[PDB]
Amino acid sequence: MERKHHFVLVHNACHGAWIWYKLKPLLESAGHRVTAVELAASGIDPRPIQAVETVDEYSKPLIETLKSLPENEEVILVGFSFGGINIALAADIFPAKIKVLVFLNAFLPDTTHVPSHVLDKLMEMFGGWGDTEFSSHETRNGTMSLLKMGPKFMKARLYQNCPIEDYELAKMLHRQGSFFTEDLSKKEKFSEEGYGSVQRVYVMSSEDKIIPCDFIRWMIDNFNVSKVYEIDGGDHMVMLSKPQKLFDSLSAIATDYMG
Amino acid sequence: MERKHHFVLVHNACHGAWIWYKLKPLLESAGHRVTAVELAASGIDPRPIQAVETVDEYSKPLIETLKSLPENEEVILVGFSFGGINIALAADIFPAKIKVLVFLNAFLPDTTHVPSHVLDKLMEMFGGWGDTEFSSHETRNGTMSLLKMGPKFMKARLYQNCPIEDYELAKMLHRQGSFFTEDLSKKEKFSEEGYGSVQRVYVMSSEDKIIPCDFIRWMIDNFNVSKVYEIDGGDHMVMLSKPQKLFDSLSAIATDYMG
Ligand SMILES: O=Cc1ccccc1
Ligand SMILES: O=Cc1ccccc1
Ligand SMILES: [Cl-]
Ligand SMILES: [Cl-]
Repeated sequence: MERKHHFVLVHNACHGAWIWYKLKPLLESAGHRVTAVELAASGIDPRPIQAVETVDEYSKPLIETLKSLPENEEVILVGFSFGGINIALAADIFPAKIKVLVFLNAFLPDTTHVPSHVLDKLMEMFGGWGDTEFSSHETRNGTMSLLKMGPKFMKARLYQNCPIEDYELAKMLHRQGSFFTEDLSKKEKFSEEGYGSVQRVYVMSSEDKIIPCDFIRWMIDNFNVSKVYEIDGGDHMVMLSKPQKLFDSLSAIATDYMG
Repeated sequence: MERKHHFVLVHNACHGAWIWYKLKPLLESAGHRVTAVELAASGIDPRPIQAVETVDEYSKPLIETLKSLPENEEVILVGFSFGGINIALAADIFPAKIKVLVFLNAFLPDTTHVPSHVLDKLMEMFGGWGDTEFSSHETRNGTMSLLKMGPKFMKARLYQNCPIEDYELAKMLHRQGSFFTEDLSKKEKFSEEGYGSVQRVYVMSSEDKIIPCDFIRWMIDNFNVSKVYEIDGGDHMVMLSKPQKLFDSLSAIATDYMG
């Protein structure tokens, strides 16, 4: 049989490691290892997002996961939505630990503009926040912008193709979060020698109603990838609406980086 | 159309509102209203269990839920496992807001012994805790016995008939909890005028490896219920392994307490 891989899965803002509950057993049934990280102030972490003030603090559990890998192990690192930013931060630290970066319906930052660039572009473009609640919290180093999705927003823009149970589950577990836009604006550019040296691919859902198909080409035009995979019928929450097709895409990717 | 009901669902220790993610849409599709309470330090509740030092504090979000209901509304109150204790505490405060208590694979306390009596009785003969981690936390209320389920124990004794996806979900969401057995053993006995006045039924799973049949019969013999319903093939986590059959049970209870 084929050599199997270790997939490290990184969830999106306002969510947690739970989002991967359908995909993880699919990958593990095929022989692969899976670590679903839980970011700071996310999921069941009993720390509020207000206490996490920086994207580096947010991302620490991911950093710790990579640091703990044995010597010479490499992983397929999958970042979902805001998780794109977390995986890029990690790739700037431990590029040699990452076989390939999988940007799943994700923000794909570049190594030219300030790290908030793609997030600022999406906020300018996006008009469907609906009943999302936006708020601020003042820290000793400035304003931190926060968000809590509304349930109408969730249903229309993230989960519209998911089973109703998955939506009910998300209603019971989503949390106030942040895209750390101010912090990321002040941070040093991602580097060519770290993040830009790592192999990367894009996996997009054909019915993503938060990260539109054109915005994805714009990002990939600003910063190219080796390959784009498309999941037919996926909503944004594609590991919930089309977990078997996502498994297919990640199995194709693993075959492409035969490790 | 038969008139519908408002179900209030109360989860077990070390879990949270999320466990009802399958049952809740089934009930709502049939026309009912459902409120899935998140107890203190449970699920995404921002407190650790160390900050929740008494069972009254633990139960506060259920008490608040009942307190907030409009005048003369009555609910079907469903307590799962340690949630039998919470719903009894609630019934002793707002008996007139409860149409019927539903003890689902639950501790059924009485009005003769201390409120810890049925827990103490199970704990003495419980069988293996496996890889469950026990710890203590000293407080101004005395010493709290904490536990955190281990994953082998969950698989073997709670989730054995559940889809692998639900088991993985639970691994990503379960938390350190407590059964508050010290606090319960010093609380005043549940009252005959409050708790004892409220209609009750018991719903049991046939394959619950935590709360076995003979123990349930002993509890009911100490404290009678109006009717018993059995879910054939259910594990302890019956909302996850047989949610349709749990729906059918609750639906039958709702027809029995019509009007
Ligand atoms: O995809 C993640 C996300 C989170 C909060 C709001 C919008 C999108
Ligand atoms: O039913 C809930 C429960 C939780 C921890 C251990 C045993 C049972
Ligand atoms: Cl996100
Ligand atoms: Cl319990």
